[PDB]
Amino acid sequence: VKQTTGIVGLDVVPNARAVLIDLYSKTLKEIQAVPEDEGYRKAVESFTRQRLNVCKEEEDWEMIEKRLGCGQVEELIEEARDELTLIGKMIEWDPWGVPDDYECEVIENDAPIPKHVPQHRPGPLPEQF
Amino acid sequence: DDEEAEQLAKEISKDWSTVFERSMNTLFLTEMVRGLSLTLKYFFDPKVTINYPFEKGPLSPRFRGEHALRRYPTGEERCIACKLCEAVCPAQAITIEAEEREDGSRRTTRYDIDMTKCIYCGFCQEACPVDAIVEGPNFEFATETHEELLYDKEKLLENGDRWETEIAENLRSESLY
Amino acid sequence: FTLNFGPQHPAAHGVLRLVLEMNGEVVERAEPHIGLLHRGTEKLIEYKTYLQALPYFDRSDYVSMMAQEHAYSLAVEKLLNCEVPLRAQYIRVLFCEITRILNHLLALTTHAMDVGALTPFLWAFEEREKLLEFYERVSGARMHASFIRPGGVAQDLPLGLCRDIDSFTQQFASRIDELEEMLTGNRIWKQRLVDIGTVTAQQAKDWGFSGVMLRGPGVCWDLRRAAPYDVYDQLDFDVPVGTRGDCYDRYCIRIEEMRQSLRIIVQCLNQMPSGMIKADDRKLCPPSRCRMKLSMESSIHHFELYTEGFSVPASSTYTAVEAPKGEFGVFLVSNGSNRPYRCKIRAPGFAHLQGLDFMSKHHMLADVVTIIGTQDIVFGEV
Amino acid sequence: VPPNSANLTEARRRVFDFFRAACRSIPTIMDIYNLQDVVAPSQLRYAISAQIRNNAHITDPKVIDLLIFKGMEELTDIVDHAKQRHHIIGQYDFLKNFYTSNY
Amino acid sequence: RCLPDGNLLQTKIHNIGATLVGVDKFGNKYYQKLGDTQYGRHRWVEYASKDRYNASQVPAEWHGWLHFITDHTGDELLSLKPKRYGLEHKENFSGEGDAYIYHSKGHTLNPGQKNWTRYQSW
Amino acid sequence: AVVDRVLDVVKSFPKVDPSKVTPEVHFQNDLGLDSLDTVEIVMAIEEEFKLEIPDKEADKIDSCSLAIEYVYNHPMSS
Amino acid sequence: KYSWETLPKKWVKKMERSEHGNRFDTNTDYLFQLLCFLKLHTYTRVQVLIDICGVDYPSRKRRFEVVYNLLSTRYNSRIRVQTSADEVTRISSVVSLFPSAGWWEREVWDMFGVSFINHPDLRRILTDYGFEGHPLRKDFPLSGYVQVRYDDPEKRVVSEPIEMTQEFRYFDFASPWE
Amino acid sequence: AEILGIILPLLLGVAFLVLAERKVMAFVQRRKGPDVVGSFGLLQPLADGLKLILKEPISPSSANFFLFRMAPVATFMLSLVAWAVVPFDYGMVLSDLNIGLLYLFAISSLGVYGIIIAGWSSNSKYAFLGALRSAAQMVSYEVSIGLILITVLICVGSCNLSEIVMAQKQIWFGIPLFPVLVMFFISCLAETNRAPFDLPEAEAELVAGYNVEYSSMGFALFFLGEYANMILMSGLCTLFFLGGWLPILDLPIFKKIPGSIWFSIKVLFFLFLYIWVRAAFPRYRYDQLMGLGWKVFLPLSLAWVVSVSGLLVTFQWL
Amino acid sequence: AEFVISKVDDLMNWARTGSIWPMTFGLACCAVEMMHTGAARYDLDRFGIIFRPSPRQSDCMIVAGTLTNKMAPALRKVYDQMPEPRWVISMGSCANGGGYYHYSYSVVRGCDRIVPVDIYVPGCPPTAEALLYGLLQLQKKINRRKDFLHWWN
Amino acid sequence: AAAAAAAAAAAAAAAAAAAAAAAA
Amino acid sequence: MEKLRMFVAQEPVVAASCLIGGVGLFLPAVVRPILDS
Amino acid sequence: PCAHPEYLEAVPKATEYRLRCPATIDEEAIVPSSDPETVYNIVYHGRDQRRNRPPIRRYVLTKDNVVQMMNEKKSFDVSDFPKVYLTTVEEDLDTRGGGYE
Ligand SMILES: CCCCCCCCCCCCCCCCCC(=O)O[C@@H](COC(=O)CCCCCCCCCCCCCCC)COP(=O)(O)OCCN
Ligand code: SF4
Ligand code: SF4
Ligand code: SF4
Repeated sequence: VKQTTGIVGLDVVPNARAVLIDLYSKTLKEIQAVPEDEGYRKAVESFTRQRLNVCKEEEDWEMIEKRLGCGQVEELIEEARDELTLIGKMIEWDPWGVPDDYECEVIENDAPIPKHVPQHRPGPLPEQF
Repeated sequence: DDEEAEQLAKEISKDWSTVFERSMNTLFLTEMVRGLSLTLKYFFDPKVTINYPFEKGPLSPRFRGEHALRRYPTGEERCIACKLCEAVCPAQAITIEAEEREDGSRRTTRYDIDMTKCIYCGFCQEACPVDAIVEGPNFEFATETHEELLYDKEKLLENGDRWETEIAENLRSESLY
Repeated sequence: FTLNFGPQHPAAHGVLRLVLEMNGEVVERAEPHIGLLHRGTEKLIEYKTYLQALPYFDRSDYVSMMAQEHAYSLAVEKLLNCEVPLRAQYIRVLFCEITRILNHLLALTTHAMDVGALTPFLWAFEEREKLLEFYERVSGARMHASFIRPGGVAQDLPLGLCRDIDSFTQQFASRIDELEEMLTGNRIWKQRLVDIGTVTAQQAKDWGFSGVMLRGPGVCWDLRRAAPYDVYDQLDFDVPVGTRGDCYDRYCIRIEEMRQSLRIIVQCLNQMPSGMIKADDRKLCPPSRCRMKLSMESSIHHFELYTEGFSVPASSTYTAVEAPKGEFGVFLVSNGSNRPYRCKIRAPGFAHLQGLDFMSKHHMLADVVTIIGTQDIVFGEV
Repeated sequence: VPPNSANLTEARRRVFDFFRAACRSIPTIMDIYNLQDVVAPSQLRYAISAQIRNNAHITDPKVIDLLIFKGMEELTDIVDHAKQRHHIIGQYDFLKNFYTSNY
Repeated sequence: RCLPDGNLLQTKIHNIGATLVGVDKFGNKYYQKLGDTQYGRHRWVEYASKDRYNASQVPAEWHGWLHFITDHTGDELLSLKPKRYGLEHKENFSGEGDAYIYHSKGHTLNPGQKNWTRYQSW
Repeated sequence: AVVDRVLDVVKSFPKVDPSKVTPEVHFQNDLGLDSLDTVEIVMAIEEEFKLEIPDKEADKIDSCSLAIEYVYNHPMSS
Repeated sequence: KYSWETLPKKWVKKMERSEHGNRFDTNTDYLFQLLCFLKLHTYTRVQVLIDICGVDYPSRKRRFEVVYNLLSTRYNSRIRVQTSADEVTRISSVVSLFPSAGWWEREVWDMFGVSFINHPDLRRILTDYGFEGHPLRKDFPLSGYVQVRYDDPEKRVVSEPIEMTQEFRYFDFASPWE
Repeated sequence: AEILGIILPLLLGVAFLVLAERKVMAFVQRRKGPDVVGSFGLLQPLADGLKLILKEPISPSSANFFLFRMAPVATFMLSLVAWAVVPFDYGMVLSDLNIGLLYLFAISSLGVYGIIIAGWSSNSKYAFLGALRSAAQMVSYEVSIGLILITVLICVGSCNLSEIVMAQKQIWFGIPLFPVLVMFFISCLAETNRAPFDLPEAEAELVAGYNVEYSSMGFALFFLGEYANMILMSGLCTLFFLGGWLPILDLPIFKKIPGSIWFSIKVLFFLFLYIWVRAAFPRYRYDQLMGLGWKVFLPLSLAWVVSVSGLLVTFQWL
Repeated sequence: AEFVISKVDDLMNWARTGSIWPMTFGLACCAVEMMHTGAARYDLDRFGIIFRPSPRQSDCMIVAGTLTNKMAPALRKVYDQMPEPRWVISMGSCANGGGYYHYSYSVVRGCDRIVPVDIYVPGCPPTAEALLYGLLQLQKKINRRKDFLHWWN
Repeated sequence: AAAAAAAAAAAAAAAAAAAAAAAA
Repeated sequence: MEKLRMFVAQEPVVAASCLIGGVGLFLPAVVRPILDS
Repeated sequence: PCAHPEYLEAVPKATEYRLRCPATIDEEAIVPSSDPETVYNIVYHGRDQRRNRPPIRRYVLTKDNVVQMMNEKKSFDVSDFPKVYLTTVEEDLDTRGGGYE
């Protein structure tokens, strides 16, 4: 029923829920190939499970958007497909694990920045609907 | 998709006496005759032009034009050679050499602003402590030859005495800022 | 078949030196050549103090001057932590927005003069010569008003500038309407612009467009709504966002963005607090002429701020404002010294003019000037 | 081009590749910029070889990679009419110094 | 009049309703036609050299009033021009022969070409 | 035929000595040349005989005799 | 920050900051791989290479520092992945991920000399055609080496002789006590 | 002969039309046009001329003097000879041809030669293809002008231009066939280049679009030709459709009704319309332009010949 | 006498000073100020100045903005194809002399290094009237030509 | 040439602001 | 008819030429025989 | 019959505009420099912004620390994820204020 995504190029998908379920099942199945004790797999598993769950529960694309507050289901499909690309890419040139030396210097400068300076404010919470 | 988009964007205007409205606009130019009508209204209206040499565009006392070294009312060049403008200059146009004159009070033996190598940003007017260097609203000093455009050491920037009557006015009105 | 499509009308797009590999009249690839306007700006700024660095920014984009000084100032306050007053912010926006108007008035009707409409150019340039009566009145120079200094703003408005900006804003909706009635309705315009240089949003994101070419495609992304960097979080204005992406949407945006900028000007006028003009931190803001002459401690700062500089602490930030061309950001690495250290200037028109290659593929050779039109390509930033 | 120069051997191989490229491109060089009368192919080969030999003592592989890249840049800007021709024709004891300056 | 060969005719088509506000030493008649219309065109100057005129002949006493920077006619700033160092205008003799044009102190056209060698030779 | 002209182009080479050149001379053994000079002589071969000599084979000509047995076998000899 | 938890620890190798814009000073080998992450990822979606800022630290051992800026139009955040590659280290090119990186990397190579791996059309973009030398380095003098260009008997031609000009006056404003 | 009395005043007309265009198109843009040279820029055309005449050539190249040094002569001679049959008042046509209109059509068909030759002698592939595109445009809006003239001819008895302007004593053909005047004007705009229809005349592509050896005389002669062709093709929208030299016929006491003055007033209206419509409208791109002469002004011209033939055959109005 | 020569020089100079169409090498902002000097307020079509888009037929060439070392050959090639009674105006500090970028490696130290210049409009962003006064000085440079008197030696 | 022609048809003009018109 | 309106909207000048031309192929077809009186 | 709905009557020619030319000081501006609370109280280290900042704390992470952190991160529950910048488009003609701002 969706007329069009305001975004150009992101064509409205009628079968949004079905392809979303497909993509999230593919993602859950493909993420198994990364070691379990990697933050990437915990993240993918968690948010893919949440979105697959909310996509299975709700029926309309509008309710998928309303509960799963992540924009539009077309952009959600873009995100899921890009995530599948990343998991099929991460399998290759596997970066998992930490080499023995692992020198990573976290640097924190806490100087306050003046308020009237570009500061990326958070934006509306998923109570936009 | 563009095929269906066309089909629908043409099935939006598909009711008689709306196809007729759009046909009439294409058949007899309507948007275009509104262009010609506006253009005519401007053909007959007064003209925002300025016959230049006789009347010139509006400026402001903050206007930055030809640099002029100011003087104190009682002669004595205001330019003590601190070199702050030579320092602040972004383009490094001003070359200042200083010498204790025989009177004993410091003064610039060489104060040459290179107008061609100068960005007219007014930093020199701000940086100078005594308002020794200011930009006169002249802005009309196009020179036939480049060497003239390099303003000599304290001799041509000393022509600000002619412009002092306007520079003193602009400073008396801008100093509030 | 290679064609050395240069500047069609000089004095409008100055050093445009495309090398089009054509196919009859259909362009197969457009290879822009940069460097013809490559002044050593990203090197010369490493050699001068943070104050001497500011005049380069009004000379980076020559049709929207103060937006870049405002992007630099916000990059030497991001480091300095230099809180500026409310009046400095309101003036700074009332002039960043007057600059958005000064740019869209040029980048619309210079584009509309490349397309062929000769009169919108001269009407919009009478409007621009009204707004340069504000630039020239508030700072001094009609174009390069080195006015938005790091701490706050150079010097307060004259005592008659808000009245004149109001008397201009009242009569500026009509000028936008004329620029619109003369170009928006025309079938010779739509035909010259509709479905020209259409950029799907994925392309406008990929090629880092981030301007009026990122809101054509429909990506609602304005760094005044995303990253409010002044009173913008207080000022009300709607960011017009296109729905097709064609050069006719970007024109309609630039002609609505020229009205929302009018809203922002009228707000900044109606709510401009009578406060100090520069940050009270006199080690980042040179004291007034009156004070430095009367106070010895102010004189020392006026001396070490117009010769030494700030010496902003060691850091590296990317401050990006919404300049009229797009997201003009100045990545300012700062060694502790008083001179910047690789003040890199991300300038839209370096990312937009990249888009010319894919925007003007399969468009006719006469469209390659329309694309360059709607990209607002100003080669100072490229 | 990725720096496959994990050793001087691959770097030298691609040096010979660039040398063959420049040599087999000398025809267009002589054509576009009209040196087929002032300079002989032997002389242009001589100059390219004297270039590649003048910088032959580079025990560093990546420096050789970058030198070959600068050379390919020069060639590609000579092949096409990007640079002019009056430099291509130019590209091809103590007392006598003391008398002139102090340096 | 008698100049149908210049835009001076546009100025003389002005002055029809304009009032004459002062006239400087050189003869330039400074006019004002306000109230009627066309802001920006309500202050001009009739150069009193109907040929060979150019800009910058307007002295500093009036070059303020005439560019709308101030509202003080040159007959009012003439009581503020400094008597001790005050200098008359010079019309910007750019190109009109040497010794009228300006010259730096090494141009070899300037009488008294100074030598900059900081070392004093022996 | 081809032997005479390959000999002449090795002789006239600006980095050799015409004496040691012989139908048995070697670029590194008897000519004392650098590998760059070998590839240059191969370029001279393929520009004098108009052949398109691949680099993978051009590397393997180390003596004038191999130059002969590679300029003869070209079916596209000029 | 979420991005540091999911990211493989090895990819953010050397450094990581937490203000003035957050950065992941990574290693040149894991760079385009790190740029592959943060893009085409559901919770980190940048998609927009804003800028590629070459920065030259002469006193380092890895002279340059190719500072990739990155905007995330989705989550409204900006991350600055960095690297470090000296004058003769070809660094991975991310024109394949963000096609805007083409001209930015041409400029980084032109100004500095940090050649980019598998970057198609890696050609001097900004400087002159016959330009030798890399300007935005530190050791490159401001006025350039041979960069005066004047007309001459070689008519219709502007030569490129050695340079001579009013000496750029470097002012030593920097004061003690910092 | 008396051909001087029709070429010299036309030369002055073109020279002052360059100024009339600059000045009107400037007044449109809220700015006075050429205004310093003469009393009101009236000497500005003479200044442009006397400048172009005193400009040294870039290269003498008097060798190639039969190829493209007589091709601008040909274009200009055609633009000037199509003025013979144009009648300014009753019995003021220089040569009343009983097939006058068809002669104008032939003069256009030879102006096609003028353009093609003067573009081919310019050994510039871009400029030659531009001249060929301009010729194809000038000749594609000639079938539409042809059919428009067939309409105004059906209304009239004969092709005699003095008759076509004498056949409007009752009503100008601008009033009933106004839709046709709009199509003749929008074609005369496109037949000549000076129009919303001038992509080959896009400011830059025009100068580099007619010749390589300028010498100034070529530049002036092309522009003098374009401005005479414009005075002519505006002196046709005023013979055919407007009453050639006819008043409104109210017969005023204040107005003694001179003929040539009425023809002048109307051709001034159409010249001012040329200027106004150059100012206010964007260019058509030559790819929508050729798709407007075939797909828009040929069907709407064919329909008009069938409409003005039908409505005049049913009711015996012929 | 000589009076006829004086008047024919006055006439030639009046022509070349009335209609002086410049090839406006509008590089950078001084082209935006030049566009304001071509705009409605300060007409340049008033003084006859018609901004030509081609170097082929142009009496002048108002080079503006930063002449880059890469746009130096193009400026020279354009200046070489103007008809001989040509003049050049340098507009803005970057075009007349080294300017803000005098010490930039890529910026020529003033177009006076590529083309011979006849009137340098002063001021880095010259006021539109200042460029207009520079052109009214080029008009003086024409009025001082007397080319016929020199052709008669 | 099979190049995609610029079809001058589209959807009708409807000014599309962002959702932050009244209450962000 | 829906497609007829879709054709007189998308292509106004070939649908108002086959109607400014019908009035010419229709007047002498029927309006002239009507004029027998 | 054009863009003149009694609103273009705001015409460009002003004729009464900058009625007080700028350099005429009818009212002498004041342009405050410092807030009144910071005139006679010039203590700076409290007001300082350049140097009044926490120092950079650059501490190294070794493999032990990051494996500890990876094991500590048990699950990525919602609100451990970056929020989306939600922005939809919505057609509006002149409803904001009624066209009058
Ligand atoms: C209200 C009066 C109008 C007067 C207008 C005067 C203007 C004269 C000066 C020139 C104006 C600008 C010229 C513009 C050129 C382009 C015009 C053009 O071709 O427009 C469209 C066509 O316009 C014309 O052809 C106009 C010509 C009108 C002729 C008559 C039309 C029908 C007449 C009906 C007669 C009714 C009575 C007859 C029977 C009783 C083309 O279609 P499109 O691409 O713009 O959009 C649709 C695409 N499919
Ligand atoms: S305005 Fe003053 S400080 Fe700035 S460059 Fe010019 S002379 Fe130097
Ligand atoms: S002009 Fe000002 S800054 Fe320069 S030396 Fe004189 S007093 Fe000092
Ligand atoms: S001199 Fe100044 S105004 Fe002119 S182009 Fe250069 S920076 Fe711009």
